[PDB]
Amino acid sequence: QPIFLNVLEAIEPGVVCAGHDNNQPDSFAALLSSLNELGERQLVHVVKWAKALPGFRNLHVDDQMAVIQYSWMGLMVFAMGWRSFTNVNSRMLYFAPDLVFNEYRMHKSRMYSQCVRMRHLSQEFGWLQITPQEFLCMKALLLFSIIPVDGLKNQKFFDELRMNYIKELDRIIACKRKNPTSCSRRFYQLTKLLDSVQPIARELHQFTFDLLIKSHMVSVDFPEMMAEIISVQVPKILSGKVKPIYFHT
Ligand SMILES: N[C@@H](Cc1cc(I)c(Oc2ccc(O)c(I)c2)c(I)c1)C(=O)O
Ligand SMILES: C[C@]12CCC(=O)C[C@@H]1CC[C@@H]1[C@@H]2CC[C@]2(C)[C@@H](O)CC[C@@H]12
Repeated sequence: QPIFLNVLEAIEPGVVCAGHDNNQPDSFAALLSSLNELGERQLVHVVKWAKALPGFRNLHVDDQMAVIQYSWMGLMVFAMGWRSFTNVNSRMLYFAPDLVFNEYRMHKSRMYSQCVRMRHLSQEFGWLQITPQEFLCMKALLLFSIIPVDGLKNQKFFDELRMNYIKELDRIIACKRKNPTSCSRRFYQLTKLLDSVQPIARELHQFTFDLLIKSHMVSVDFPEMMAEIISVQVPKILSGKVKPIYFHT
């Protein structure tokens, strides 16, 4: 495989447990608290993963933290969808080996509709027969799919880096598409899939935001990093100061 592909497959984070006590009844407080703890843990891996991405360190240090704090949601949801597809054939949401959501939990989580959309996204991997290489390249591009309206500290470098990752995706598609009427069609399908992630991410952004505000009333715990990011970064997205980068209108 090319060097780019070797790197993506090599830095891909391993299994991460949520530390949820399945010995406890499925309550809203317990379920969401574990989801937050999982988010905190995953965030650590995302940071290491990102800094290990080709050219990422070329971005200004401040922009490195910015893009991560804005796209972590989309990145995790996309990865979760892939796990769910690969582990339980998208039958359930495989957040973590110790935190698998079934119908009952989807309802109990008080975000059934959102879970439904994530399951659909999960199924898309199967319907479109997404390859492991395509998944990796798409997930990397998600790290560069949401920035502030006023641009980053160094938009030049970000725009160049994003472009290079979009090109890498093309090669992965053109490195097997022997059919002349499937190559271009494939890029269309993948870009559409990538876009369908943002709408889902925004719904979770609004949901987690509201949950944090009334977290003390519903007995839901938010880790240090999660609480800080959801109250400082997320609001910028919900207020329209930070918007996702769509391929299609
Ligand atoms: N295509 C290559 C890997 C390859 C991947 C990427 I993302 C590239 O983007 C940049 C641009 C400016 C930089 O400072 C850095 I660091 C990286 C380049 I240049 C090459 C391979 O497969 O070996
Ligand atoms: C990103 C996580 C945790 C990591 C993952 O696999 C995807 C999943 C999507 C729902 C998120 C959850 C983290 C905690 C959140 C943000 C809850 O507060 C509400 C929505 C939850």
